[PDB]
Amino acid sequence: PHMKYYGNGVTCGKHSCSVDWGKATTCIINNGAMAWATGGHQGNHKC
Amino acid sequence: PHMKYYGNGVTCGKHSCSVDWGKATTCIINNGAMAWATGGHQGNHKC
Amino acid sequence: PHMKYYGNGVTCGKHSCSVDWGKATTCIINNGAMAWATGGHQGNHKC
Amino acid sequence: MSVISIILVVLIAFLAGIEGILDEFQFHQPLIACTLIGLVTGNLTACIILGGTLQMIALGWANIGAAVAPDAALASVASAIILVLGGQGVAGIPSAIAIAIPLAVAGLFLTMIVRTLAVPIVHLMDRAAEKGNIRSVEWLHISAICMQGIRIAIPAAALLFIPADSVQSFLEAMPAWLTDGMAIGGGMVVAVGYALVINMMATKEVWPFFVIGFVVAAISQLTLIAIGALGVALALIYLNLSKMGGG
Amino acid sequence: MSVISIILVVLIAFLAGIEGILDEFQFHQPLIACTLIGLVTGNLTACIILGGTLQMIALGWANIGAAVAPDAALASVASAIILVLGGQGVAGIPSAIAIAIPLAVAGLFLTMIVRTLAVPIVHLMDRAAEKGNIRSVEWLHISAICMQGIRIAIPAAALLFIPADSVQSFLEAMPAWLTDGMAIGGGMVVAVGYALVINMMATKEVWPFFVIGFVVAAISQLTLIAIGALGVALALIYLNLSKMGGG
Amino acid sequence: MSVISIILVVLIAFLAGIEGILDEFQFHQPLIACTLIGLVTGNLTACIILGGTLQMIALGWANIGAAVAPDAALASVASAIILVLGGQGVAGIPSAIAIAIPLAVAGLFLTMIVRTLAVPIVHLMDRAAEKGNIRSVEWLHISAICMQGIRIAIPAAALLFIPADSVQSFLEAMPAWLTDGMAIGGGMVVAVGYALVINMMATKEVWPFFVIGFVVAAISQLTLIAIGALGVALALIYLNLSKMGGG
Amino acid sequence: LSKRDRLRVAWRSTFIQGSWNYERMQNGGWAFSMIPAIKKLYKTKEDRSSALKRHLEFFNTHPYIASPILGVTLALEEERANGAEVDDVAIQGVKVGMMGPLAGVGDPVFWFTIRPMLGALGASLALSGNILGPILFFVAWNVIRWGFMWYTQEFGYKAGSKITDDLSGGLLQDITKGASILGMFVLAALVQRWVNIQFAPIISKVKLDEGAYIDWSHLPQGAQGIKTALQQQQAGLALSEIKVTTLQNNLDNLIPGLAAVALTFLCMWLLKKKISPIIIILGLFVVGIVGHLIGLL
Amino acid sequence: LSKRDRLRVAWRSTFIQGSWNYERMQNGGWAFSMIPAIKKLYKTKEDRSSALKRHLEFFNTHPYIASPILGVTLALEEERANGAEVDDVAIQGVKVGMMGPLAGVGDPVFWFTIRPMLGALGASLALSGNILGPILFFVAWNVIRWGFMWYTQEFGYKAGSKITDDLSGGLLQDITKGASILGMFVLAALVQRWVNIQFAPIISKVKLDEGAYIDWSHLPQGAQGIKTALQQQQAGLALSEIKVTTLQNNLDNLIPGLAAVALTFLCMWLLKKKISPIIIILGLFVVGIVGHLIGLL
Amino acid sequence: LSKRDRLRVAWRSTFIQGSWNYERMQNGGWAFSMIPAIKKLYKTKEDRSSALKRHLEFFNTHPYIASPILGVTLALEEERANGAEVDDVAIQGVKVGMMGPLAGVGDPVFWFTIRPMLGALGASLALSGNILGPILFFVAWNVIRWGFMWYTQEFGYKAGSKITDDLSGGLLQDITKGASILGMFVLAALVQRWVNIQFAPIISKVKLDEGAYIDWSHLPQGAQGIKTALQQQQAGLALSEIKVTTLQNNLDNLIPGLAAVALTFLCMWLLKKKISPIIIILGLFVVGIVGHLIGLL
Ligand SMILES: OC[C@H]1O[C@H](O)[C@@H](O)[C@@H](O)[C@@H]1O
Ligand SMILES: OC[C@H]1O[C@H](O)[C@@H](O)[C@@H](O)[C@@H]1O
Ligand SMILES: OC[C@H]1O[C@H](O)[C@@H](O)[C@@H](O)[C@@H]1O
Repeated sequence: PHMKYYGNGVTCGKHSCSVDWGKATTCIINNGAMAWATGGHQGNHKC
Repeated sequence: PHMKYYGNGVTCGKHSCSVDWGKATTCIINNGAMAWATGGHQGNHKC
Repeated sequence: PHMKYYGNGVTCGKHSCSVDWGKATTCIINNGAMAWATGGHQGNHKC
Repeated sequence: MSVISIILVVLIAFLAGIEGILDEFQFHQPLIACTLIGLVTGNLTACIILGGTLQMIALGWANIGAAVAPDAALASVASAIILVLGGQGVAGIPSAIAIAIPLAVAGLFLTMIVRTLAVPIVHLMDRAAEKGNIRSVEWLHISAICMQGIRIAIPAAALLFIPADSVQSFLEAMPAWLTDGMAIGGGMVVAVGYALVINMMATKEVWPFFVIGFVVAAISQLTLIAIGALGVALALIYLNLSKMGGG
Repeated sequence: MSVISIILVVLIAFLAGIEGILDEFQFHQPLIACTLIGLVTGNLTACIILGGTLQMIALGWANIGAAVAPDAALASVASAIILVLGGQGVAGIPSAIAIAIPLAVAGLFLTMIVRTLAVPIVHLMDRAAEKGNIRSVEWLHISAICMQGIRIAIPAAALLFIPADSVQSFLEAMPAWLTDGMAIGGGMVVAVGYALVINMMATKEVWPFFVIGFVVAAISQLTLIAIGALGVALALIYLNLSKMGGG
Repeated sequence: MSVISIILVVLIAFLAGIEGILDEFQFHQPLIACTLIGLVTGNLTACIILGGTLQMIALGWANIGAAVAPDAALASVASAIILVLGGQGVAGIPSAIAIAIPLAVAGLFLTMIVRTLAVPIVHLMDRAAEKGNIRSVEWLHISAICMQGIRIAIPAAALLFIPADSVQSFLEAMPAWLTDGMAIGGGMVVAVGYALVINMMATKEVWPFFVIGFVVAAISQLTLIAIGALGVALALIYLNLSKMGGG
Repeated sequence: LSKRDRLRVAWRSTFIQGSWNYERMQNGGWAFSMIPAIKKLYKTKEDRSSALKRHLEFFNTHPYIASPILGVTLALEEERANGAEVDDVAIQGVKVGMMGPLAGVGDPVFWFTIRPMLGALGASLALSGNILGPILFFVAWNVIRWGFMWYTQEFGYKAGSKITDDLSGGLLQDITKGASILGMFVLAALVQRWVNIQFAPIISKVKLDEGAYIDWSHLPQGAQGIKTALQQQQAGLALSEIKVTTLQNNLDNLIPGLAAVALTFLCMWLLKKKISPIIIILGLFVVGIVGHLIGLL
Repeated sequence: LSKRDRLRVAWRSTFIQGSWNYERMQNGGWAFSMIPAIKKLYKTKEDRSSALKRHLEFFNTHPYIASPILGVTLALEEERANGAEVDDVAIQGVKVGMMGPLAGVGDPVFWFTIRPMLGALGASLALSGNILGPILFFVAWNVIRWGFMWYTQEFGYKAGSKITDDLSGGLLQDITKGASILGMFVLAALVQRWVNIQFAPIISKVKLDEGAYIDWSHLPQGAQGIKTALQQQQAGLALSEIKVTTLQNNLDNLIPGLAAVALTFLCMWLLKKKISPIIIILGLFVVGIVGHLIGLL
Repeated sequence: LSKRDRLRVAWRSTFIQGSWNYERMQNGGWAFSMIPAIKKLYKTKEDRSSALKRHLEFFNTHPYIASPILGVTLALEEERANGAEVDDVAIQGVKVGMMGPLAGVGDPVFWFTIRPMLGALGASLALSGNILGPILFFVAWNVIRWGFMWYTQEFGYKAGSKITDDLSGGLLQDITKGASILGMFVLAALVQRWVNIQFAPIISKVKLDEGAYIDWSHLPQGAQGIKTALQQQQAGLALSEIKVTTLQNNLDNLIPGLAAVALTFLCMWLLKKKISPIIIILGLFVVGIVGHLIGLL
């Protein structure tokens, strides 16, 4: 195993780190929606 | 491709047209239920 | 076919009968919940 | 088998028949009936195993209103009797378990017939009440109890003078279409048990909750406990909202 | 084909055009239009089969407010005419059915154009009403009826003096990207039909029900009838709770 | 590495420690801390890439009430320092990213320890307030700020005089059962963060909504945004129905 | 009446299900259990007859939870012997006001909460051949049952007046309303899920076009055919070239469980037509047999 | 007016959709249907013009369900000729208060309940070449249509006053409110399920690690490879070694049907901007064509 | 106090989280930020001490949204120096009345709305080595934060009286109630979905009958075995001949997420027992380690 995942669409492979922006935007939007629905109490979750 | 579908259970193959009445009755009942629930505003949908 | 099922986690194979207690406990809990929700009117169901 | 053993098993069958309708001391439960039948015959431990297995099977057989239970009493007596007078103490248990289930349905039919027959008994009780006779009502009640006792005392004694592989042979020499029809009809019977409840409590205020429950039940990812919890929450919200404008 | 047959088919096309808007006698329905066009031409049974098939297809094409229907009239007239003047009485039906669907969209476009053009007609009717002329309003209304009759009378007569494989040839000699764009755009048109309804009835107190319906629709195990039943139950509960504190 | 570079990296670590609690100028964010560390050492662009990557990872690390965030400050400082004093400017970034995550948990533990230690500080502040000394309260507040600054100033200076592959070596020379236990326990920690909220807002009239949400969450086809929209719609309906009978 | 008469009534109340006719279910047992009280209060020739008519009316509840009601009936009736002007007013009121809600809680408690756990505990020991299983079950059930009956009958007799009028209260009606809503919901779910009606007539067998089935005659051979077949199945293509649609599929296209709810409503109508449940059950068995004979089911 | 005038009005009302302009849909047909009534009541030079303006205002409902309204409009107008002080007060109110709710029940009844079944029945015979199909459909539709129009027009005329004031009642309000709630719910479901907007741009093509795909190059050979592939698919392993994520996948990750509801809201805004629906439909066709041209759709 | 004193208070309010003890979270920073106001108003020996005790009580909110409250605390306190008879009446009331609702909106606004977007925008440029990313993030966050603090503090101070009494209003309670309902719903969903507790003990391993598994030893060979295996899997047959049931399967048979909600309730009980969250978190880590050691988790 050499392709890890760190959340928010960050891979950081064995040689370089790349960000897929679709997954990052989805994570940002979902986290913001949960924060607005719970008053910012949704906690830290690896999306 | 030679077996088209035209909705309401109509096939109209390359040589003849056949109607499967179970699918036609299901389409009729579903369209009627949607019309009664929306006041006849469900629109035209290929069922 | 020689491994029948009689409900509540009872097998009663061709030579012996054995009870798996996880399924029996699940059946008991589900039946009790249904009886409490329906006033004991859930009927006889092979769980 | 000794004649005294026959007398004791007939008495135990009569007691199980009585407690099938009384349903208080639970002499009709397999856990008690099987060990009672095996104790008076010498097949103690084997009948204990059979009773434990059948009780594990018959954990939810309860009479609720007019929806009679599968009548675990007849199964408990008859399967134990057939196990006793067939040899194969411990290894014969899966055959008794297999033959118990249809005999439970047979006992259900018999007890339904007797509960139907009990109506003229209470009619005569009313007629005697109009005459001011306080003891004949008791006599008729005891006669009704004895009728349900006999309902099981008779088949258990009939089984004693026939070969062991008679119920099993009759069940195996049965047409397949009959077995499949019985199996199909057994899955629709519980609906009747539901209908009686719906007739009891059904108002124009609670029918929408029935509709919501019926719609929600189609979602396979929701368990029965989840559906019950949803119903409890909906009822609580409805009660909270009902008494916010009324008062 | 005889000239009298031409006169009769043009008359039936005019009647179908009139009944496309009138929508009372249903001369524009395939079940009537196809058999009428085939009776005056000798192709009775073939046109009856085609009309039955098209009516089976066009069971839900109804005009609702400003959401115009696919206009089954033009398809019913033109596909049947092409079937008549192309030989292949019974075996040519699948070609008429295949060419009917795009021609229904063409008729929808034509009837939308004429409905848009009808606005100055009622403007002239108003200007005549302010002058007190009661007969010119009738004349303008009849002229509007005749315009929509002509809307279908013209294409049916144009198809008469051209080869049968002209509509099919034009449809087949069409770029694939255009056909795919039309197919994609046809799945989004119904949304407009929804919008007109939402603009009609939308208050701040029914929007939450819209949100719940939109969320619930994502559950594929719930059918459309189940969703309708859930909506009915929710509306009934809401109505019951509304008048418990008000009164 | 020059001694002046050591002085500046220690100063940046102290500033990051201060802003770990202050959380206003965001000197503790990777996007600023990494470039500040790399600017005073010559590894500008590599530290900018590392800071961007870590900030992309640490987009949702926020302290909410007593639920402390993974403390991106220590990770940002230490990963950047280890990248600087290990060569491999751009290619060493995936190692710094890999070692940052457990060090974030270590910094979280350290900051909770210091927050617990801060209680006697405010106790002394109260005891000084009862004496009427206005400056000693300020001095205690500044001492509390400096303690949290030192909380990160110390590990960053300790890392400077040890070999680069010391944190990574310690992490790799760790038993597998310990790593798996920490991973398992990390998925249950957020529940505590939920409990604090539930203890804050929980009444007998909102518990049914909790039950409905818990039941609904089992439907995998419903997204989190869909669940939020359903909750908003339910709250709106409840609010509308509450004041329909009250007024 | 003294404590001796109350204990006699309690002991005689264990046969309250002795007759169990289908028309008035526990009227016979209820009248039987009240015989010593009637003999103690009314003695001449006629008040006993009126009491017999009073206690021979329709009665049905959980047999063990019938002891508190009896106590109330013991408390209210004793006044009539002395004289309290409450005759046929509440004696028919408390029974019908208690037989429903008390059965709705005693059925889940004894039949589905205590008995299943006690039976499982006894069977645990019984499956190893230990006699302690049945003995434990018997003793634990009977001691609890008798104690509950006696304690609740004594409580009902002592608090006879404090509880007959408290029935008309907000708590009881709120419990009844919530129980009705929950029961309607859960019984609808149970009608949908536990009533098994599966039709097996084949309605249509239209074949699929040659772009929709996997076509297992021109597929890769060896370690690639499996992968491409799985990918085709993921794309939604069908395994067989012919599509079979059954009556059950068309019924499920409208809504799942339509046959179950229709049968339930038909059973409700038949019961409302004063048809005994035994006839309906015996007719459902025959209907299943016939439907299997003609291929419908 | 006599019964002959009412019959003439009813016969003339079958052309109520003759003009159908987009701004005032059935104003022309409604004004046409009232011409003989206006000529019968107002006769000099001016009240006819005022009646024309009254009946040339916006009107739209189901064409067959417009007959009772006409009857009411026949009853209310006839008083004005005699004199009742009700001028432009209620003659305008009943039309608006009836055109909506009556269309909401006549559209499902005639367009989607009677017509589909009649057409299916006719087509059943027509598919065998029987002329009886179309004839039956025509006669059954036309007799019912004319009878409905005449009967409802007569009922509306005779009950002119009894129904104009009963409109302001609790039953109509409750029906309207429940219909609004049900329509909002079902239309939201229909927007989600029937408005098809599928995007086909590929966003990311990140390859999977060598622990997540089935790796169809080192698999068992013969009757075991299939089993292990199915077990790995059940374990959640992917068929292909590269994971392709599209724009549609990212949109569905937020909520399914977001594009459909966004397009519906945009159409609502455009309609509120007083833009005709024909322009919006033609713009959506062009938008679909362009999106297919640029690969977006 | 002039604008200069308010500016010093605002500048000193940026260290409001300097202590952040677990017992009274932001009491120290709140007391620190009010030092110049206390020195300006109270001066002799004792009113300063009383003010310190007042401002050393429990306080916790979003650090940036604490500026308006300070302004209100600035406005109300200044009267006490002059004299307004409002002492210890509302100074404690506004703090607790605003610390909750204002935190509930400031946390999503700054921590989860502005900061994530600003960080993503900065990282976009930073991943290419551009220094403009971090600089843009720092400047955009700093200017917005300071402007918000100053503007809201000035608004709260100038509107000192207009907002302390408007807190008791229908809008605030309606917002609080709706937020409570939405939060309960969404937090229940998050407890079910994000609290990961997976058990791995195997409970039962009962083998399946020879009519329910695919039996990959008598299957077609070549292009037909795959098809028949897929058809059997569609029929519901099992891949393996032995059925393995885990404790997680039995727990999910009751309801999914039961362990998560039970752990959440236990955490609520422990917090109600006045146990610090640090101890609970450190005990959950140890519980996970132990459960992995004993195979439970
Ligand atoms: O609740 C109903 C109650 O009365 C019925 O007649 C009997 O079947 C009891 O076993 C049951 O508990
Ligand atoms: O309900 C609206 C009603 O009026 C519209 O103008 C026409 O499309 C009718 O066909 C429709 O039934
Ligand atoms: O809303 C709570 C609020 O106060 C807490 O003490 C800190 O963690 C802040 O970061 C947080 O925003």
